[PDB]
Amino acid sequence: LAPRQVLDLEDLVFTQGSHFMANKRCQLPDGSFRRQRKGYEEVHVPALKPKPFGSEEQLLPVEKLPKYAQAGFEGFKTLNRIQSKLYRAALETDENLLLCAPTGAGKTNVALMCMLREIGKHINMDGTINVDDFKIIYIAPMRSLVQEMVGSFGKRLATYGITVAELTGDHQLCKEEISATQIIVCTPEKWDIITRKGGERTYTQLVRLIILDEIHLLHDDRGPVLEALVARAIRNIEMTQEDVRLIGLSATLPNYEDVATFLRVDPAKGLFYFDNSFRPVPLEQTYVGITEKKAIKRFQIMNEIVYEKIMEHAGKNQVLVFVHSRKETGKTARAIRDMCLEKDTLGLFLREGSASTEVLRTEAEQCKNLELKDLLPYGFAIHHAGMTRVDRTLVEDLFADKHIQVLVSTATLAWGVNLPAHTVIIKGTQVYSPEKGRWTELGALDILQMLGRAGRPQYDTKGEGILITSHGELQYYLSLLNQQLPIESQMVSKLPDMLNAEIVLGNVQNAKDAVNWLGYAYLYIRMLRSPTLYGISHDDLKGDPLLDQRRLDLVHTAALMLDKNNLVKYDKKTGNFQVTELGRIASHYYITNDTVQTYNQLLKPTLSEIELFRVFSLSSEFKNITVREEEKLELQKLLERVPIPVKESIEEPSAKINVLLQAFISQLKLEGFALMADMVYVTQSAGRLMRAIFEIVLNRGWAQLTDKTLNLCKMIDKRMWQSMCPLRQFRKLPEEVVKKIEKKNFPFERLYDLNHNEIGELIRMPKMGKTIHKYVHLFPKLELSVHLQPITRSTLKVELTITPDFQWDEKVHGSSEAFWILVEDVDSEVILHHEYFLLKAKYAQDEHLITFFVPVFEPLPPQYFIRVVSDRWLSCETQLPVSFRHLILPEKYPPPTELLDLQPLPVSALRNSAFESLYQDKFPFFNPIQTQVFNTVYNSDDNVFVGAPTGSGKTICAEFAILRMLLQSSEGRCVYITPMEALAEQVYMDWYEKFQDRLNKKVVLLTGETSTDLKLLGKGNIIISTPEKWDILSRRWKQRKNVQNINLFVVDEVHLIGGENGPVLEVICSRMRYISSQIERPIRIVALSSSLSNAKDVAHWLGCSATSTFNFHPNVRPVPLELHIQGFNISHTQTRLLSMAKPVYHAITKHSPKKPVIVFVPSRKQTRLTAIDILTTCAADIQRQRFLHCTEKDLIPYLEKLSDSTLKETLLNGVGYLHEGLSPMERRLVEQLFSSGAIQVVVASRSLCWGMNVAAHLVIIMDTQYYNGKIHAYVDYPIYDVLQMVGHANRPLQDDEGRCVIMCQGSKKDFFKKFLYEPLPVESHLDHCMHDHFNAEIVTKTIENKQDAVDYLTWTFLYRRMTQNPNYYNLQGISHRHLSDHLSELVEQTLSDLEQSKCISIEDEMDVAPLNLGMIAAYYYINYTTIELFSMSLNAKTKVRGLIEIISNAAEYENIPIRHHEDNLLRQLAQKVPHKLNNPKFNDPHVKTNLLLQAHLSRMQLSAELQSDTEEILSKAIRLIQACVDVLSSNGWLSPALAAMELAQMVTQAMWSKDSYLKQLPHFTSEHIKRCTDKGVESVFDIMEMEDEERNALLQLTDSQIADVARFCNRYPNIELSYEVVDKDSIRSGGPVVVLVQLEREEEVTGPVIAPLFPQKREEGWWVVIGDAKSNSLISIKRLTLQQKAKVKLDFVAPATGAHNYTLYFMSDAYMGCDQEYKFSVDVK
Amino acid sequence: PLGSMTQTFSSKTEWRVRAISAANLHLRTNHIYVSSDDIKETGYTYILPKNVLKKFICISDLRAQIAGYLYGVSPPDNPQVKEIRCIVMVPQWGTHQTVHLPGQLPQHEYLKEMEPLGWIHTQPNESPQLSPQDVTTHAKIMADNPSWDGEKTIIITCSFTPGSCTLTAYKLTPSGYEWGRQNTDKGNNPKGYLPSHYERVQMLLSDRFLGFFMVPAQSSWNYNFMGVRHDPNMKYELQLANPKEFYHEVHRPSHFLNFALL
Repeated sequence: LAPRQVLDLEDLVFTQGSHFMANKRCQLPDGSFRRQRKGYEEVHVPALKPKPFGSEEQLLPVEKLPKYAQAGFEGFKTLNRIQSKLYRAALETDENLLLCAPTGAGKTNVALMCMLREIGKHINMDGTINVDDFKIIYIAPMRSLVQEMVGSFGKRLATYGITVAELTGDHQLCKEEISATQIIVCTPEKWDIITRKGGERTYTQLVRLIILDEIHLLHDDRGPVLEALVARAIRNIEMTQEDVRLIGLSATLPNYEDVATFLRVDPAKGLFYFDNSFRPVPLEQTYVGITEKKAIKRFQIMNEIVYEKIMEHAGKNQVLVFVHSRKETGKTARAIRDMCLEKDTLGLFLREGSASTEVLRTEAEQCKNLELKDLLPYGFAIHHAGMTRVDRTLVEDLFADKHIQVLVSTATLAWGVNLPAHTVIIKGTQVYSPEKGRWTELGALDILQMLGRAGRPQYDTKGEGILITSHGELQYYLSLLNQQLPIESQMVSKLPDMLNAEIVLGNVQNAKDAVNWLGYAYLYIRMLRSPTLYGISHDDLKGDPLLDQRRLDLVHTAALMLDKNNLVKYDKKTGNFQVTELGRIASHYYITNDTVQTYNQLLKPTLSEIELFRVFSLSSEFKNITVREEEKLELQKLLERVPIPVKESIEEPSAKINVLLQAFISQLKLEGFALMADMVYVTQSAGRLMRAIFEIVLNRGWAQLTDKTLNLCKMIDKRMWQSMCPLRQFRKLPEEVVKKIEKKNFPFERLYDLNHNEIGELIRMPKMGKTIHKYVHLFPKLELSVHLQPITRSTLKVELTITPDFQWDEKVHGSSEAFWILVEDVDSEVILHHEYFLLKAKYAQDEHLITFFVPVFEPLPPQYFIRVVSDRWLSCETQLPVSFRHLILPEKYPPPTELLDLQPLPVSALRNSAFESLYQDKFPFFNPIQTQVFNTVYNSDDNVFVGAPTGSGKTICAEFAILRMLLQSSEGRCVYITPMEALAEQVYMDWYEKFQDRLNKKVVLLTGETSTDLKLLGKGNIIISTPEKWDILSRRWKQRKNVQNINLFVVDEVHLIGGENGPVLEVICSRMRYISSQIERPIRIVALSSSLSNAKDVAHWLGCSATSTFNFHPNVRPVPLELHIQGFNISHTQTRLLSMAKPVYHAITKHSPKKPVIVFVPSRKQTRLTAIDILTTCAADIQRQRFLHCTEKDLIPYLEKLSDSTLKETLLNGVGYLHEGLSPMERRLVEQLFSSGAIQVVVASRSLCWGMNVAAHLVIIMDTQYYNGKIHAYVDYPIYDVLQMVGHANRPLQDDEGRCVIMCQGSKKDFFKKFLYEPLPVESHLDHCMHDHFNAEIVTKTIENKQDAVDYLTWTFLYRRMTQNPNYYNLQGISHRHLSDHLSELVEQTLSDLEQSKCISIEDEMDVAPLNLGMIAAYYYINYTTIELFSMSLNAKTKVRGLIEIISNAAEYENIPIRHHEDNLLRQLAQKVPHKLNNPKFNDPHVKTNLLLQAHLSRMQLSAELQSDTEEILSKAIRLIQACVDVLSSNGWLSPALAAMELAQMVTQAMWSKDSYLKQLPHFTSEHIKRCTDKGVESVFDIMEMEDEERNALLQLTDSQIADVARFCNRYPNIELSYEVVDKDSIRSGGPVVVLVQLEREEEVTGPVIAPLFPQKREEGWWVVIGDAKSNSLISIKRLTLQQKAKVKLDFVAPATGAHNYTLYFMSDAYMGCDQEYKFSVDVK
Repeated sequence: PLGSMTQTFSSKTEWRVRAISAANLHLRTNHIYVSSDDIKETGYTYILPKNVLKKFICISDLRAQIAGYLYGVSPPDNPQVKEIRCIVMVPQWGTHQTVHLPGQLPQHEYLKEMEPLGWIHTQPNESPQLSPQDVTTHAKIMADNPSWDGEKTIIITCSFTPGSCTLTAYKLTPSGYEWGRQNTDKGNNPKGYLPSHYERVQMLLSDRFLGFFMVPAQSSWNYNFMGVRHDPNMKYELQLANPKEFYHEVHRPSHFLNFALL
């Protein structure tokens, strides 16, 4: 490591780029010769002879390719010679390949073979391709080549339904393309910039194959991009273990075996080198090297050579001439055509009267353009990208049919069109480079591509390439084209930028990583094999044979450069690299590191447009630009009139770049040729450069400069200034009428609601007033409105409503439209808040809601401003002032209840020995909080509120109340609510031990199955429940004694009324208060909460006297909490997480070196990543294993029980992790190991922070947002989750303090201080959640008119809060007409929706009554929206078909997640599935659950994800089924109800009605009951009657299983059914006919239903149905549970006289094949 | 000729040099001085909030004066002090000695709770005395607008001292009003002008509350490049938004449209 040394990277650079020539000499093929001539020299190289014909190889017929691949070769018989040598390696192995072959030899088809082998990996059963599984990246060096390969490959692979596409333009709006494209074709730089960001959710981990075409680009200045790509891919193969195949396609040049080493190509398997003998057409070469050094004579020598060479071919051979400008194309074509005229030689070109001479006369007169019309009758033509596409199609077509004789063109034709010519002339090899600020030689790739085009593959016996250059360039071009120009590495200069890219990605975190990374570079390989070329002695290579030291020095040098420019912070001692936001911006925007240092130095928020243009002009990308004397007069004429003044002299290149940009924006024509090429280069760059400046200043909060830079971005992109009429951005408008409009200096926006007529008049062109009107309303326009929601006196919640006020048109807007939302302060100086806003075409007409927080202070500032500004449209903004003149701040909060220095309370104070046994060996005294509330809780019946931080032992306080209840009432009932199911489970086991085990009461945990739960509260003394589970039950309190007879009601974590599921918690508490007031036998209420600022409001609401509300604030936590909030700069979440990785480790060593640590991370993926990262850091601290506090031995009876190999490795080093993907057993083991002190760190995902049974000395919260995949956006952690994670830092019996570090984005630091150091305010959100509860209260007749609904609201917390914080609820006054108006609006709007959904009736606009629908919705706890759709879709002939369809469509399943990676999985599942859907959109949750449901009835085992999703689908399906049963029944439809009742059974046992009833039995092979149908059993009943010794002999199965099938058979229902038609004789029409049914249970209810594949325990339910089977008429139905015996009474009305035969049904809801059917008749009179 | 020389004139428009200097105006906002009376007191104390003062400076020019109207109220129990709450930018153009405002005073619902307190304007040079142009402007506004009380409305000059701005606040006297409403001479020593036409008033800079700006609802406020479109009779509405700097593009569109030609 030390001592390093600092290198001059610039001194190591090969300055000439691809023109570097490492070979000292050049051997020519035999027969070459040189001719001395007129001050120029010619070298001739004869055409080679094709090599024949190998030891054992013949061309391969397509016949003998694998069958799946033949479609891709439709239209060929035999592969060519090269494809035939490669077909095995390409199609039959996954070996990385390097193919070296002359241009046009067939490397393209070899790539196709590799593609086809990858495509083959994903053919599923039906023959389509799983196009979700993979991506293929085809890297082509030139844009024109990319497009040709998208169409060429697109056509070849269409028969496979595969999308080949180029990466089109801007991507922060359009990465749609990429999830849809299987074969991505792009340039090296594009693929670099994409994989530099990653973030995710990328699709680059689907990449399975990368094809590197023209990989000899490595020798180009662009070559380092390929090295960055290859090193990144290969090194990534290591850390992620996903293999990627690499295919290199190369010219035939030296060092190809080093290329192969760099590609991990095995030289014995993957390396193929075909010399120039394999060129399709042999090539005769001429090189003409001019010696004349004088510009003008050299110039006409050039044209002399060209003409003399052209004449050797006039009339004989088509000539393709190459020059390097759009402009010299015509000038050369004319120069040639003209001196033929002068010497009367055009007659040799054309046939005095050919078929062709008129074919071009005809097409020339119709060809439409100047340069071409002139030349085309003479056999001449031009071709370049500055002309048409169908003129170019004209030129290519005419040339193709041998019609044009001489075609002058540029390199683009060579790359983008397949257009060979017998003779090729390269007129000069010098090109102007704006990048280098001077003329240089053409790149190797260009020269190769052009001369490759000589010799047409079918027509020609040979091709003739003629290259005219300067005589000193002869050896170079001779070497390039005769296999001898070695491929070198150009990357030492690019080293700093590409190292930063790896640092930004997290791939390289220190100098050792970078030495490793550098080992993957082509540079490294060349250094090892030619040290001397790369500046290394042979003595030095050899004291350093892996170039370990050298790489450290290089990395050292580059890191120092990055650190000096502030992209990276580099610690030389440790070699550690720290990422920065500047660094990330430089990498992600493809900016060189010297430029972002200039930007950091010069950017200031006070910057003017003048200085901004200057900053841009100083970008190092322009460092080679100079001011030429021949440019200075045209530059000064423009400098005189620039709209943005330029401080610096025109002699400074800064001024010239500045002027070029402004001239570009004003769309000026310039006459200098260099100047326009410079303009093009300055402005192509401006795009990403200025977008970098913008991101820098936006994230710094610099309002004014953010506006300026975003506008300059758009001015550059749109080529106009602000001052121009924005309608010019509609390119389909005559730039005429816009200039018309600009002439009239009138403001743009009073064109808006003015009409079609007055437009035409104001402009004085009524000729088109409707068209201007049209475009005026296409122009994007948003209306803004705001609801201000004070949280405190210093935090404001803002709900912004965005209303699109413009007409959409995909022709103009595309699929989406982006905006920036910018909340700015009083002075439009500071951006207080900003976010990106994407208006999608599917939502172009909806209102969009945005919520965010801003700080506020006192005295209140006058206003803020919200601006919504287009990301791309110029002059496209709406600013909404947000004045605070009427903002009503909530009162500052009261002081907390003092914590009194009381004598700590012994457990003896309980004065009860049994009670003391619950505690006395856990501790000797209760904490200060339990000591202060003890008397009130234990010696009083007052309602009591206790507010204190999580970790203060609040739940013990409620235990105090349960204990008092047991003294007063030996069979008193306690209901305890907690908001989270995981908390209910924790409390259940601790209270089960305390009150049932050690006190012999009954502790019960409500399941969410209704009569299961009802039995529990009838027996239990402690009933534990989550809110919804108590809501469903407590709704029925008037009919349910065991609800109003509650002695004690305890609600825990009641501050969660203010969170997302608060309204149900508010409602059930409000109900317990209302119930207790009615029955006049008070129900005691105890409320436990985190510290609340508005505690008194909760307490008043729950009827807690002032002395019985203990509102403590956070400073009183028994174990002191040391809280540290660290802010992080980086705005991009992946990079920010990276910036937090090391600080996580340092926080552990600083705050808890020996004591246990929980790290909370945002995601399942991240838990693993961070455990390993913590470990890697521990190993480079050389403190490996210092978190392992047990032996490497005691660990492994624990360890082998695990399935995850990584969790085992990390556990072995003292670090566990927890996430919901691990087996419940894996989590318990990790927890035991953590609580036993064996391992010191556990990394838990955020979603686990409520179900964690472990505590720590230090909690680190690594970031505070998570990615929500439904909304494709990052979401802040709810404050409640944060308070809950912080509470895990609390070990009362082990620590003197708890410590927590919160790492968050810096913009969130102030918020966390405000809401963690201080107690929390909570609001109601019940007013957004009213319908389902109003409906329940109308069903229960608590609400019977609109006035009742108003009174009902007065019981709620929502309502206390309306006077304390009126603005939060959109009230402007707290007056009593104010809230009585506001209450009535909420009432009228809620009842109107319910009445319109036909859940309730409203009569006299006053009286409300429940309807059957509403009763169903209330009874089953089903959204009234769901029950409404249930009422539209179910009909009289609904079957198992539609029942599942209708049920999936419930609102309860709207939030079932769509995972992009399951799309084809769900597609293939819809084919594995019995019922086929109707045109399924696989993006819909209701379609998804429809298939999960069919998967379940079919017992298809799916991934852990889809089975957790199935388990939540299943938790709701019974009630929706039963609701359907109820709807269909009330509508009289017989068959669909009976179907719905079997659906209940089907779901419970996971089968279909067609299935065998034996499929219900435990351990039953579905192989062997077609073995059971084979020998006389079809039902369960047959199995039980069956001799014993033969019973064990049927099944071919074990004996513990035989007891399992026995227990099932013994709970399987066996019921005796009686029935009698009472008074069957005296039955008259229109009279009462009563049928009496008797159900006697053989057995017991010996336990609940047995259904191992159903997630909840169920009780047997039953229907008794009287139907008219012939008529499809249900006449009577009754629901019942059954014990031993039960009697049922079914009434109906007699029809007309008969002769009337009915059918009696007894149907199960849980088991299949238990149904009974008895026909009976009634003779009516 | 002297056909041994041959020189081409090259344009050097003066606004470009002024636009470069206007981009460094922010530096002056860190060094802002209020002259202390020594005249001494006259009735009311005016407290000017720094935030709008700094912005007012940043949007100005160093040669062409700009002006804004002052609005504010008295602290609740404190009739003696006038807190300036809003500065209104209206369509205007200026020279180095005066500003040209419309005849119409600002009208907006937001100002009707406040009272008019006069105006503020930038000045190229610090002067010991209130301009006679200033006295004339203030008196002709008073004559046409009874809402401007001679005892309650002030002129705040903000003078471009080197590296700084120096503020000083004056009020008209009765004799000043009567002289200035009849005065038709534009120059610097018009007949009848004399220093007893104004008193100095106490003015304080403060950070304890923020002011806000109102600007025209359709245009901007700067017409110094579109003078022909400006007229004493012009009517304007207002909006709650912050003013654009002097050489913002919206103020000089012809610089951008005539450069693009061709």
